[PDB]
Amino acid sequence: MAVQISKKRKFVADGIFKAELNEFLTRELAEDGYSGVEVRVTPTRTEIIILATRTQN
Amino acid sequence: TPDIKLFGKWSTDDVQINDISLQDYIAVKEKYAKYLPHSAGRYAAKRFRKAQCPIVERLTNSMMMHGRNNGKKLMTVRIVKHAFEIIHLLTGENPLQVLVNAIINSGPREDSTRIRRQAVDVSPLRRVNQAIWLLCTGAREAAFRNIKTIAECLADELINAAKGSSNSYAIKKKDELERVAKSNR
Amino acid sequence: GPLQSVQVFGRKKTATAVAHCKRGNGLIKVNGRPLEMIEPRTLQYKLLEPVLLLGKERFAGVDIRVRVKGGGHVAQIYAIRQSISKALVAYYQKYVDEASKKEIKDILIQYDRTLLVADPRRCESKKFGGPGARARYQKSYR
Amino acid sequence: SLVIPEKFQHILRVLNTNIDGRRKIAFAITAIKGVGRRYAHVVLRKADIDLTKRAGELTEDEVERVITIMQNPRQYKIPDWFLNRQKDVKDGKYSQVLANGLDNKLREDLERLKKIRAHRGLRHFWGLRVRGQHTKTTGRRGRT
Amino acid sequence: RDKLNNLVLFDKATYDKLCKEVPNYKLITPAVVSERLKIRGSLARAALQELLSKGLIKLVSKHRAQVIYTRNTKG
Amino acid sequence: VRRACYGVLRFIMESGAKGCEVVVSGKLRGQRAKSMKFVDGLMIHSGDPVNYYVDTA
Amino acid sequence: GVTVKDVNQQEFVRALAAFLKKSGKLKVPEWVDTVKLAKHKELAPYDENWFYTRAASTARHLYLRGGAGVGSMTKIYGGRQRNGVMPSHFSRGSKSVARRVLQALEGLKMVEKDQDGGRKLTPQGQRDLDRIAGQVAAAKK
Amino acid sequence: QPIKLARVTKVLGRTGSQGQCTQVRVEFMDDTSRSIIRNVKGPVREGDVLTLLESEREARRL
Amino acid sequence: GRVRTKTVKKAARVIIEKYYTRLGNDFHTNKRVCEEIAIIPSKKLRNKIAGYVTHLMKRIQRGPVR
Amino acid sequence: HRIRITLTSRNVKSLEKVCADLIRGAKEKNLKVKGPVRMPTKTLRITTRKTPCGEGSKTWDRFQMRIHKRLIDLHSPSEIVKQITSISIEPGVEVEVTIA
RNA sequence: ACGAGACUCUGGCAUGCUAACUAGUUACGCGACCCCGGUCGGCGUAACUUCUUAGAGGGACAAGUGGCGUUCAGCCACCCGAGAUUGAGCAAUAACAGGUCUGUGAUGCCCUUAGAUGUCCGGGGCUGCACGCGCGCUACACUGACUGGCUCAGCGUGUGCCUACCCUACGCCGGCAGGCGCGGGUAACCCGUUGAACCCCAUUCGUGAUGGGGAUCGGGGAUUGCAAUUAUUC
Repeated sequence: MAVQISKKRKFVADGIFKAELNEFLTRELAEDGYSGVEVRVTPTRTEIIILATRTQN
Repeated sequence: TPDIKLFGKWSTDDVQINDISLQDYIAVKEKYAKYLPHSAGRYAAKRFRKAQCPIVERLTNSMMMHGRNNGKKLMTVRIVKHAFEIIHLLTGENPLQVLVNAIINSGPREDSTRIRRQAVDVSPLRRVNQAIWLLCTGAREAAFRNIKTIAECLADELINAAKGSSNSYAIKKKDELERVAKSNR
Repeated sequence: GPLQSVQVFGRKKTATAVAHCKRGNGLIKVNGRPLEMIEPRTLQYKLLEPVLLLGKERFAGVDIRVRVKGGGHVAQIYAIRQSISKALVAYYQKYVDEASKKEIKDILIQYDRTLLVADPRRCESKKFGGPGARARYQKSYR
Repeated sequence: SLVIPEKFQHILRVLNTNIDGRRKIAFAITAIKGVGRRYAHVVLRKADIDLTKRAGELTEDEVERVITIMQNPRQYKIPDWFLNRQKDVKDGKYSQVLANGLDNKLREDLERLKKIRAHRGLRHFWGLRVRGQHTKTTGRRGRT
Repeated sequence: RDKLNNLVLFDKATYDKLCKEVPNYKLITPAVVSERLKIRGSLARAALQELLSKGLIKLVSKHRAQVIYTRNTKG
Repeated sequence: VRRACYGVLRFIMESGAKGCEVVVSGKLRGQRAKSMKFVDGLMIHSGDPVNYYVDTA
Repeated sequence: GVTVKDVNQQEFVRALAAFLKKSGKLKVPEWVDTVKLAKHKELAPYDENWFYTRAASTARHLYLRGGAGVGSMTKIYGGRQRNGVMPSHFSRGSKSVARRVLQALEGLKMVEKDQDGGRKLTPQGQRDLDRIAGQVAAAKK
Repeated sequence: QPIKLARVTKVLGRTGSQGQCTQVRVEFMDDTSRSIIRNVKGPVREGDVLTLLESEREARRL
Repeated sequence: GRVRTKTVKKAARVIIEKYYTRLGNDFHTNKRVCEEIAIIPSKKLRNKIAGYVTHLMKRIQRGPVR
Repeated sequence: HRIRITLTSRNVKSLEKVCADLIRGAKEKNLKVKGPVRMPTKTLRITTRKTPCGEGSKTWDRFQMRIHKRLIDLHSPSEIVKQITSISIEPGVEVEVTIA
């Protein structure tokens, strides 16, 4: 890519990506329940799914 | 040839073992004859797997000692090689026959231990291990801070020990054990 | 004509020796240099084991080459020994009878159990809290 | 050859120091201050001499020649960096300071830092370490 | 404690007891002659190459860290 | 803390759990910090099965 | 008739060092009498004719694996830097003394600049390498 | 006191202040009739001949 | 030491009291019958059990077991 | 024409179910396929003290993120590769296609 | 019911299997040298997967035999075999007023909050030395040191979102530390066949605080940075 970082620096930077989700959401979406997410990778489209108990909130 | 095996150039036959008690743990004859005293190993995995290890191998293994020398089996192979080539030019006989008589005339028969120490006999394997011990620690001292090289001091040890001249370190430290054990029993 | 080649291997601590049997005359050399010109010369008769336990006439019609990398000095020496001693026993198993393969195996059995079976000893890993695999750093009271 | 030669010189008298002829030539000269083991092998190279001899067999005439090279290494194209005192503080002469001058140029610069009240020289005046050592745990023989 | 004042270059009394005495020895090594002639080891190495070239002793083991010589043919 | 510890204990039991463990540490009923710990049923501690059989919060 | 890899290496380099004496057009530099071989060395080598020894030792290295540069040459001539009180470390060789060797071997044709970097020996320089190697076997046959 | 050679018939067990000795039952090779107990040092196998500098020193059994 | 624990013994007895007629005498054959009559997660446990089954056979040919 | 694909993942079985999935969609189309070359898997090595302070016996951690990678080479142009790689993929698998 | 075991990784074992122009091997085609034959990390191809890598399964279970034991659990030996105990992570109940509030946007309470215990800058200190203790490194030499020569590795790491800074080949200049130039490497691809020491081979020294030992200290020269004076390292 543009900076073309190695896979070591690519996996762990996207491993830090997961860890910052599972802290950002537990500090906001905790009053409505939170049970982790599942990030899904596609080209030019990155869909994440917030698995939580109270979807109507 | 696959018939006769030489220690490089030293013969392996015609070395009779004088002790019937000690001939069990001296691997030098007709099956344990190797060109070099440097085998791969596989001798410290059973209790008596040390027994069929060749006695010439045990001598080099009993030499790398005191720090710096530990782990250097090549140079003690060269040491014992140079040491052997001295004995045939100093006694005129085969070096192995000297080494056989070196072990036999240095091993303490009795040894005292805590049970007021009861003197008790030794096993022949312990008598071998102490024999290769004493005529190695005596050559390390006679070579230390001395112009006389270790390949020379090793020769002088087992030459004096093979006749029991009561001047070799292995001989003096052996008679003391057999004296103190004779004392308290 | 047809190629009677066998590529027999042999390992040690890390030193791996892959030999290469062939039909022809008898030449025995590793990496381009013969076994009478291999350092350390303190161990020359280890490289001469399968030619003195079997005789120079066994490798008469067989020419062998060995490529070796890795390991250390002594480890390479034992690597070359259980490559060409295993090379002749596998060459004498595919192209001739095993009455001539067992008659060379049993001599290599009774002399040393390393020319045929590798040594499985590998260097033990280091754990924290010490300098080596088993040794620990010095403990200080008071 | 193998025996003692004639007019042997058992001890040499160089820069009012002793040089025993028993020791080899490349290593006997090192008894002089300001010349070590490395600088000895090159003065015996700018002066052609087989350094396998001892310092008590070599002839008297050519040991005078190596003395010329000691206090004057410049004209024998000995390099500038190889010296011990390069770019002198006063007059900037690249020379090799030998024995009596070495312990003369030593107590010439110690007080030069003391007169100017330099922190470097003050430690020499105080008998302490100067190169930035930790004196918490060492220096216990000459420091009572 | 004790100082072994060795000699650096031979004398005509030592050089006399080296050409008729050293080849008489059964074992010849530069360490066994440095202690029966009171000389250094350098003058023990350097004093056996010519006795090798003159053919008064024979070499039996030449090595970097160790060298030993012997008498000539008894016959 | 007692009746709420049960309130989530028996709630997962009907859910279909094999057996669980709730621990509540901290200063309760006074200054010195005790540590209430009410377990039930079947639960393992050691070994590689713990990576997927239990989840900790 | 044989090549160099069937010849003892110890009795080859000084067989080749004297071969770099019977020609005598190597143009040895001026500091050869006063230079230290490496920072891990503390003395100049005893042999006065050392510039002829390593020019031969480098030559057989370019026979075995060519394409070696100066950075490759300061690595083979590396040693254990005994650092006094601190534990020893691997120290590379000197660059200029490694460079003046091959800069002399490109002068009288033995070695040339390899494609994309290196220093491989010339065809006619390989010729005498087999030649001197044969007479070593003649010294032992 | 003439020297005697005596060959093991059975190893009894370990003894000593710290388990450094092996109590070993031995029979004499010069006469298989007479046999005695004798505490030995070092590792002892079965049937290897021992060199007892005295014979009338029987060892006590535990 | 090599002493069989209960979960390799209680699971090897129930095998005999359910499939005595399928297994045989030697280790290797009833090693592969055990993979079929029971679901065992690992392979070490496969050999631990099937080895104990043959040790129990050599106790059955000499009479009953408790 | 000579199109490479570089597979990578942290988990092994998630890749081995989708690496073979390429050929099971490739041999369906009956085109020339190169076998996935198992290149040496790296391992992210991180070691830290267990204790957040400096008290107690010195204990450490051995953290690993061993990372696998496979390479399938094809003999198909840039239009047919968009139908095979687009299907049946796992989240923790990262798929990269090189045109040259 | 837990813990132990089992379990997971790791260590070697499978000329069988899955496949490699980022890995190799053997042939072949020339090329270079030497005497059909030999060497060649010198040069391109069609087969192969032993060597490399890593996938799937396989193999070991006290399975066999000989003694011992209630002849039960099992022990011991031996044959056969790559192993007839590889190493490690994981790790119970209850507790310690063990350590950490200097790991935190974990935090009660108290204190402080404008002349600040906040923040920021400048400079110093964290190294300071009659002395005591702990973990270590080099040593005390000849089984050595020195100088040449020869010859073998495996773990990794490598151009950073902010962040301005990567690992290094080759070619010149320089005694060296280093410098100037142009390249490759986001990596089985370039470093790199990681020419690592020890060791080995051959010189020299010869028992002398010695060429053992390199503390201490003087002079000089380069690199890092805004800055090295209390010596940044070299």
